[PDB]
Amino acid sequence: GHMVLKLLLELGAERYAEQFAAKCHELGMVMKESAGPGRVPVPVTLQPSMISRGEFGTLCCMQPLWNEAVDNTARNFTFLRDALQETAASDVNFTGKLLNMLQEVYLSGGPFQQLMLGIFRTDYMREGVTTASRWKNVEINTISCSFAGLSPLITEFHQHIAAYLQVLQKARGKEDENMSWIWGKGNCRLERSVSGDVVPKAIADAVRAWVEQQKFASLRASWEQFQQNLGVLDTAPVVLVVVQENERNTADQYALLMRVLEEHRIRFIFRTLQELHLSLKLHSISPEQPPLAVVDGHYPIAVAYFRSTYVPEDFPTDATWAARLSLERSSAIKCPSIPYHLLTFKKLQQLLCDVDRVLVPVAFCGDSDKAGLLQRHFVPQYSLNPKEVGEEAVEKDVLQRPLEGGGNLLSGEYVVMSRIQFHVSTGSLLARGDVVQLERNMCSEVGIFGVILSAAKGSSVGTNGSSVLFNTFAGYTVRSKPADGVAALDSLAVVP
Amino acid sequence: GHMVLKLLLELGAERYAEQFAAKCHELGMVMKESAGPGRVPVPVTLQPSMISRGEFGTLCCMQPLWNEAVDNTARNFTFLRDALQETAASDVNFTGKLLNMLQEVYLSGGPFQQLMLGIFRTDYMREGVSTTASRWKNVEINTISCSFAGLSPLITEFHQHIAAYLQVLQKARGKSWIWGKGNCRLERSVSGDVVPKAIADAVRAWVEQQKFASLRASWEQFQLGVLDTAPVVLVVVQENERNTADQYALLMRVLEEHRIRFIFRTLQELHLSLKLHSISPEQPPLAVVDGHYPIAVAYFRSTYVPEDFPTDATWAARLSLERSSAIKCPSIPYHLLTFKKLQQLLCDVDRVLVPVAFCGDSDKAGLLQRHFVPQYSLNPKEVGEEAVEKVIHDVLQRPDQYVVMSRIQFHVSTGSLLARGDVVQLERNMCSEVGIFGVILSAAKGSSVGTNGSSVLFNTFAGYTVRSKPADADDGGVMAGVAALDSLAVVP
Ligand SMILES: N[C@@H](CCC(=O)N[C@@H](CS)C(=O)NCC(=O)O)C(=O)O
Ligand SMILES: N[C@@H](CCC(=O)N[C@@H](CS)C(=O)NCC(=O)O)C(=O)O
Repeated sequence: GHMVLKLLLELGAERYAEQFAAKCHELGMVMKESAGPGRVPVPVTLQPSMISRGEFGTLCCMQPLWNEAVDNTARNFTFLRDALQETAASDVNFTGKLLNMLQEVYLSGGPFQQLMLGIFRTDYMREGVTTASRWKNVEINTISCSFAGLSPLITEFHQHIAAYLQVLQKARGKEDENMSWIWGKGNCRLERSVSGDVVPKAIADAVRAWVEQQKFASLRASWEQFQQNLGVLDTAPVVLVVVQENERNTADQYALLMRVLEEHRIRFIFRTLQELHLSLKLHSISPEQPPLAVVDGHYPIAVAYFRSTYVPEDFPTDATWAARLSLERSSAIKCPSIPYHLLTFKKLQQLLCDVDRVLVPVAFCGDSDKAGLLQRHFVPQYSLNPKEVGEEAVEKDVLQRPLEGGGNLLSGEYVVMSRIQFHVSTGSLLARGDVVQLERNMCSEVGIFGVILSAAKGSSVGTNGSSVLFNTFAGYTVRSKPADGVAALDSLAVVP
Repeated sequence: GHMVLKLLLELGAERYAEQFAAKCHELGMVMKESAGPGRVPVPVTLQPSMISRGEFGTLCCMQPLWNEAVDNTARNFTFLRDALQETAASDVNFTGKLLNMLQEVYLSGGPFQQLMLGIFRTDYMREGVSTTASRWKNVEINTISCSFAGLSPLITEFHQHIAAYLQVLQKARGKSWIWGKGNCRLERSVSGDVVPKAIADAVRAWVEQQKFASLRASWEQFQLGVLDTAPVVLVVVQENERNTADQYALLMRVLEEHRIRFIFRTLQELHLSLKLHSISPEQPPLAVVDGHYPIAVAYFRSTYVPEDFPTDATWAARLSLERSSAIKCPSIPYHLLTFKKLQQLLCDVDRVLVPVAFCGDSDKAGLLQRHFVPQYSLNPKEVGEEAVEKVIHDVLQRPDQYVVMSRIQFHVSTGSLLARGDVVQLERNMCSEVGIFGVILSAAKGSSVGTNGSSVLFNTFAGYTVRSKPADADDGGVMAGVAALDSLAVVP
């Protein structure tokens, strides 16, 4: 994984890093330096990650099954409450207050917007060096998933090294190990993430789907009949992007949000939960339906797209929870709904491992057929609290069960897990555009994105009496982070 | 003209400065801070500048005459020398040393690389007052390190964002270039494309003239080490560049599209990195850098100001380049047409424009001659009295830079811009300066290489850029930190 950096130096390029910072700026792969304005480049790898056509294909093909698992589970509210009550009684001020909302909104008789937009990412890591997959699933996340916007840019940056290197080689010369991603045609090709286009369109199509549900034109016509006597309704609704009080990953959200505006013609406005305390008002128009959420007494909110609320600190006040509840209570298709949010919790990525009490019945409704395909990428997990055979699982061979605990420290004795040595390598990486760091024991984490928009279990809502309006692979990103501290963005070159 | 910032405030636009900064970074329209690595958006206007298709037409079509007029005067070495001698006597430590290179390389009978590559930009400004004249007057001719050929087309894309944004905002409550209607259309510059191709073709022309593979072969026959398979564009860069965006915007296309390598060096660097290797004493010597880089083109993004020549080392390096085979952009004789004196001499027609710069084509001279602000000559080699006698009939409209000029009242319009992270409204206080780029590649004055027996390999209009500025503002450009970039929108 140091071949690029080695070829560069040994082909007499000494000023490569300037260039690579310049290409970074062209594509707009950047981040604010701590001192005031003035953005500098993101941390990026000098080489892409290698991946079989087949293995890549498998990960892409399975995202719908993932999304579905999450939808099915998330909408199983009784299950969520029951299957998480102990984590709630433990973390009251966050995990608890989130479980309360599930209840007040979805589990009392109260009405609620049943459409939900998922923009998830499933993160796999490859197994080191059974018909199970080498790529084990290490992380599932449904809330403010990062890089769906930045990710494609990385491929264009890697295309640049490939070009530069081609000309540099020819210039000595020697194309003769070709590491064939450099010579674009066939055997190996840098695969551009489709997520910069698919995710803006999901958001787009969710706003559209909200408009059509509500008959927003008629909502206005009705609205106005009450004012035929203080603040008119906008003529289209908007995406409310909920941001943290200290916002980061900005380039990324713009790359997304700019496409929603320019390509799909829908306004995005940025709010903190705090700010919505005083901006957001619910407005009932039919008692038996979730209220319309106007912001500033004119913004109709079609989608509440969270780029926040995932960690406790974005809830520094009751007001913040008041505002967070207000949206959920509303009619905006949320991303994530609380249900979807609660499916990020590690406690459920564990539960999903139970392939017979949770995976098949709850998250696939008995389609053990489908369930069995996800299974391939599993790492067994095993709880520690009540159920008498939480001792038979501990009495079970050989120092291979997890910073984390493992080996001599774990031995001295939170949840059991099957130990997998993940594939590690050393990698050229470029930080701030001017420090080339040679990282060591660099893992690569491939994250395959999914977009889903679904209705109630059992509705007709989405065609072929589905209830799913759409469910699809949504591109990918790759993060290179050390096993054991900040990742670089990387990208896939697929070989067959 | 006011409209944009009023439409935003009115339509309830919100965080628009940040969105707009976002779009810049995303489009790669940026500028280095004075403090190291960080980059911030360029100053840009929140609306395009308007021009009629017919005037914009004539401006484009004039550019090849401009390139031609510059090519010829430049190549009339003895004329060029005589012209600048008083202006060199006044300033010996810059103009003098430059004029000395002309003397050395081109006049005293050495060999020199005869092929020359011009990346120019004639700027105009519309007067605000019959078609005996154009309404657009030429203000500066630029032949050394012309800026914005790379970034200009991004400015259209930025403005295109604003127009998209304003449609959506208008639509959202009830409800001109904002709409692509077709009777007013934002035209994106082609300078980002035509210029790289120009540098590409220049390398190609050098590669052919030298018959390089033939040359590379000889080298192995005649310590001297393995010489690269292909030459490079050498970009001679200022010691502390901020405008790296423009530079790379162009150069990356040379690499990625035209498969040709660029390398950046200061002069100071080149003094160590660059030696010359004579093959025949009748041809100018090859220039290799770092032992292996063959220099085919010496593009200069530096050298226009004295501050880039701190050391005699630096002038040395500059001569080495000049003496070399490399096609220069500019060559010294091109460089010297940037000077204010040549611009002032190109004014009188019978004496310099027709016989020098167009070789007795009065017709061509008469086209360019439609965009002139008459400059006359006080402190004269002639009697120079019958302009001074003329003036005090109608005395109220002639300034001087030393040299009597005619007093054009240049058009003032209204606009808003985003500079230094603030949104600036300029009410009836903004003048714009339309910059037509041009490229040229030519041989010796009577040679054959080039199209239809002419010494000219190519000569096109190369797109355009627009710069706007407060009218009450202090002298000069975007780099000076007083002007913003801008974009034309063309109206039938
Ligand atoms: N405020 C940031 C937060 C993004 C973030 O770092 N969140 C997590 C998901 S909850 C992520 O996918 N990136 C970090 C990681 O890989 O864990 C944003 O909206 O982009
Ligand atoms: N060294 C910088 C700046 C070169 C420069 O100052 N160019 C001048 C002409 S010599 C220009 O086009 N004017 C800057 C302006 O008008 O704002 C670069 O290569 O971009």
